[PDB]
Amino acid sequence: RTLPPGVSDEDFTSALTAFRDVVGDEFVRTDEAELARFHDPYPVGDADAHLASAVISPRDTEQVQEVVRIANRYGIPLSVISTGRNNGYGGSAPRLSGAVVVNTGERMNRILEVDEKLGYALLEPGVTYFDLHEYLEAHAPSLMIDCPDLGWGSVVGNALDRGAGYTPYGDHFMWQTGMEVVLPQGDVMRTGMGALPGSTTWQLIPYGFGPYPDGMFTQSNLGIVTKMGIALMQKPPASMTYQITFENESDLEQIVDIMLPLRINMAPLQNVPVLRNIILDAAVVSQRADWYDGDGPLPPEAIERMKKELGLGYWNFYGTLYGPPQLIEMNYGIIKDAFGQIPGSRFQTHEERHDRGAHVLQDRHKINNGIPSLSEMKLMDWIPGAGHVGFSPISPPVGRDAMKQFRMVRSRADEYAKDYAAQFVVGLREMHHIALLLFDTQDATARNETLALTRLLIDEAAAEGYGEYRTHNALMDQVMGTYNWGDGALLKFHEAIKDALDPNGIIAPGKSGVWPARYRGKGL
Amino acid sequence: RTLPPGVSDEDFTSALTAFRDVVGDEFVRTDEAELARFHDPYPVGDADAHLASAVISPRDTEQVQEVVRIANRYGIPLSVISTGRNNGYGGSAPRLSGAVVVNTGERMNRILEVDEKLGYALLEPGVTYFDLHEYLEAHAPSLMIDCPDLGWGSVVGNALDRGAGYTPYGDHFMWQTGMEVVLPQGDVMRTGMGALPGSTTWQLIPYGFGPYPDGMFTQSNLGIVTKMGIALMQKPPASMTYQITFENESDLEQIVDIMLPLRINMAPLQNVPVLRNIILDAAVVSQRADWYDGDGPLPPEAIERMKKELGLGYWNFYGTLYGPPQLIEMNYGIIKDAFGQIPGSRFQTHEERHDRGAHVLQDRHKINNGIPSLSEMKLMDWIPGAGHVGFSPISPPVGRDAMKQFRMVRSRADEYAKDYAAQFVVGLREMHHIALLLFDTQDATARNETLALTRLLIDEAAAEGYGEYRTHNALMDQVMGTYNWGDGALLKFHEAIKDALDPNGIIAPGKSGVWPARYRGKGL
Ligand SMILES: Cc1cc2nc3c(=O)[nH]c(=O)nc-3n(C[C@H](O)[C@H](O)[C@H](O)COP(=O)(O)OP(=O)(O)OC[C@H]3O[C@@H](n4cnc5c(N)ncnc54)[C@H](O)[C@@H]3O)c2cc1C
Ligand SMILES: Cc1cc2nc3c(=O)[nH]c(=O)nc-3n(C[C@H](O)[C@H](O)[C@H](O)COP(=O)(O)OP(=O)(O)OC[C@H]3O[C@@H](n4cnc5c(N)ncnc54)[C@H](O)[C@@H]3O)c2cc1C
Ligand SMILES: COc1cc(C=O)ccc1O
Ligand SMILES: COc1cc(C=O)ccc1O
Repeated sequence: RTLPPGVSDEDFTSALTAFRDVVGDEFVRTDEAELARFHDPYPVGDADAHLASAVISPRDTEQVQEVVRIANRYGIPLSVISTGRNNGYGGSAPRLSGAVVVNTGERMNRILEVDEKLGYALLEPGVTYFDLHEYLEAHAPSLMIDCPDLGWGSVVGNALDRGAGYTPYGDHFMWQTGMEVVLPQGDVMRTGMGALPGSTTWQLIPYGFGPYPDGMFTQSNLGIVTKMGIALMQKPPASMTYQITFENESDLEQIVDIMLPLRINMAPLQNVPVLRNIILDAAVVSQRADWYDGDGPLPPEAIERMKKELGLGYWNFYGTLYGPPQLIEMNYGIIKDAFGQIPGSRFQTHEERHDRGAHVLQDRHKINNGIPSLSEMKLMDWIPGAGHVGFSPISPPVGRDAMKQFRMVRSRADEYAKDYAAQFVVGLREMHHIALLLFDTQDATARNETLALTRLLIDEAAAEGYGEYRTHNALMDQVMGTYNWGDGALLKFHEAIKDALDPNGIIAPGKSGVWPARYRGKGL
Repeated sequence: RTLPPGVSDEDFTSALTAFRDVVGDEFVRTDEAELARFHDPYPVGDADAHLASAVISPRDTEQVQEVVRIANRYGIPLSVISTGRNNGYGGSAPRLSGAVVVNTGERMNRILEVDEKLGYALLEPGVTYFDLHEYLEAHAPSLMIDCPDLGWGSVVGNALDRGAGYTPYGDHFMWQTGMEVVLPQGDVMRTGMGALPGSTTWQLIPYGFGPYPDGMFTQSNLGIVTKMGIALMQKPPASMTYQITFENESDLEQIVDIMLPLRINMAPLQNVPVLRNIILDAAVVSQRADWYDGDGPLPPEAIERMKKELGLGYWNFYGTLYGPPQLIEMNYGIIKDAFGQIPGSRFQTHEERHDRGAHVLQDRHKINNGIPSLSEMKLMDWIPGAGHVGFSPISPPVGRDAMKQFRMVRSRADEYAKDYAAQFVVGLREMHHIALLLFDTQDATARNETLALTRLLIDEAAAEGYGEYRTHNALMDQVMGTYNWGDGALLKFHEAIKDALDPNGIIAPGKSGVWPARYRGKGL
């Protein structure tokens, strides 16, 4: 029977009773079959790391406060999910193995308010991108969401891990406006203009008066968020999505150097541009076995067969244009002129291309217009038992940096028997190298190889000045360990704040490598 | 001889010696004549409130750390300035009367780095908007700053109070990217991607890994900032600034309701739109005595005389358009069509109007193109000894709310013998009512009346759900007191963090109403 670390069988029995006394017997789950549902689907080390001792589903803010107070009484560590679909980063699994999962999304799943004219929503954690899309289409159709690739995630949960989408509102944390948060001893606070009783402005300016705190609750164990506002973009009058195929792996350098000047002013590259390699485009519409059934990495002739059969390049650029048709034509003209300088570049619109090779184009056209999709889950059929772990370091949006990272990561992936499926994404002034490290989750050796590969990728990236933005439970200590300027000054600051707010060391211990005192330096 | 609160003459002597040993004799100032220079120029209520006991000018980060350690040893409270031009909010005056001022800007005044292609600067606190503008014009001329009305302020200091300008980069804190900060016991830390030694990305993404903390150092006493990055916008190929005059004070409702839909998508209102009343337009180019020399409020016929003589409306709208001249013409066309629905509206371009009444138009044309100015200081010649206090609550960008505020504020201003000079500003989805309450700083009665008026304005605004964004030393306790959702949960959070980071209660005690334990509840 899984016990939280540092809690006696007796204290755990007492805590479960107290939790049931608040949320109801139905909403305290301890059966192995119910706990198995919160397993990381894509485990990277031992599959048995990151287990839940229980899952608690509080009805509302008041119940969150009371479960937090009970946790403080009995020293119960509590991890937190909204929808818990953080796949690539641990799913719903706690960093601290044996923690009790607070499932905020199961019961706190209401769209509390949508203002169509001022363009915002006030939301609870259980609202999925599908849920909010459905609500806006029925009740506020001039607005659109900004969604990640998969719509089953939480508008709140994704933003609290600083996740991202691909519309002009792609930076989810940027558009987060106002929070209600239960602090680690059970006090509730509203941020920003929400701290002013009766304010009408909670969702229209992020800051409020005095220190601005909301960011301290993102990639954070300082609070359980119960309500979160987000700004919503107005649907433009029209949109068009285009694909640019580039023949040569060496085109990456010139693509990035043309991309930056066209994105940095948010026009003509109006949405978040993505540059996907042949493998993460081919893997949506085909299986690895379709191209190659030998052992070792995919040979060049397998890559060439994918390009030819599917009509794709080694690098595949996807962008969306918004506005009246005259603006779209004009901006597309500038884009075609700029990227057309690259020999072998080919341009297709979402209304021009409708074949197997256009599947990603049509999906990006949904995503880039705030229409949520689960099409990208087909990537997980590339190989049997496929799982991914996220690797997404930040670099300057400079072709030379792109080429260095492309070569560094692919050569290590080849060495560790993992296919090189990756994209380069430029937000505004920053570049992300998002590598989908696909592995057989059912194979202990493949899980070990993926963990070893990722630790090596993080260290080599950090040595080049490229820090990881978001990581898996298994990598959080290592990634925080790379941000050790001033003899670990950033982590010492985080620890000082964690220990002051959370003296009993209750909320999601080890999230982002930040351990409260009672669990720190204990090797977990 | 001014002593800090809670420090013996002996401990103060010891501290000043240790400070001289670090920064140099010349950079520890205690002469009454040098201290008088750090007096609030626009004191509200008692002029003698908010005195400095000394001013310390550290050469660099290392000296800031050592002066902070000395302060911790001797319990010396230390306030902070960059350029100390926070006029309307206390100037360089400490919230805690008798604090020692850390003058970061005097010697830490270097532009450390400007990247033209990636559009950012890394700066020290002493860099003024004039300094940065001059540097860009000489060494990176494709970039422009975003400046407030007066260029003598600090790019860093203004951002740390969440100040604002009027280009698309008007939200200074939003474009702040990376900080170096000395924490209250003397530890130094870098935020974001700067926490990774050798990172190449400090100024190109704000967040980093783990809880995002930079907002906690704005309107804050949690540390002394020694370096700050800021993103810099590319100069567009062309710009035009326009003035719309509106005849009727009652036009405000329709102006705000037309403004919001044209701004919320950042086009066609591409810059920060400002709507200035006759008095803050007239006060730049004339004196109150020019229009009226009787006692009591300005009569309506005095307002009408200002309008006609200067060719101004009751409400004067200023906006800027950017892009190729065809985009400017097109956007200006949409703006003229929309606001032209208001009878009596008149449109003038920065190339069409060059008379006394076009002074503000030509100044906005500079400011809205990141050309810093001191023209708005002419406002302080309105009446003899003029000073102002800032009142700037946030509201929904809705005409009804604007009208309510206009009337509430003007009515009270009349009662308290102060002219209503104000503007309405829409950032994106929020509105600011920025009232410049002008008063005779040399007149004890006028200072007392201004403080009484502002306390009343804050309470009445708060009762309507309109919170203050930024305030004077004298008002910080009251303003924080209005953000008291959940029995003051926000301030209790800020106090918990202050006491953890600052156990000896050293940095800018009482900033934003946040007092460390040793000074809290002592009425100062
Ligand atoms: C093929 C594939 C594609 C992906 N594409 C993208 C993509 O385009 N963009 C993207 O951003 N991600 C992407 N992901 C990663 C991940 O799937 C999504 O980010 C997903 O939306 C996150 O899970 P969630 O929304 O259910 O959040 P959750 O799992 O509910 O929460 C995420 C984290 O936030 C914190 N948390 C959640 N709720 C609270 C709360 N109430 N209070 C305090 N803390 C809380 C916890 O740390 C938690 O682990 C992708 C993954 C895969 C496998
Ligand atoms: C007529 C008039 C017009 C104005 N127009 C505008 C305007 O358009 N926009 C606007 O924003 N303001 C405006 N102001 C207010 C004010 O003049 C400006 O904001 C000014 O730029 C602020 O002073 P500063 O830049 O010198 O900053 P400082 O006074 O140096 O710093 C401001 C505050 O930041 C903190 N701080 C400073 N340095 C540090 C540091 N190194 N570490 C930690 N904390 C620090 C302190 O709390 C300090 O009080 C106006 C004022 C007047 C009188
Ligand atoms: C697992 O992390 C991510 C995955 C993707 C798509 O593969 C995009 C952004 C991410 O953060
Ligand atoms: C006095 O403070 C301010 C003044 C102005 C312009 O008068 C704009 C924003 C401010 O915060």
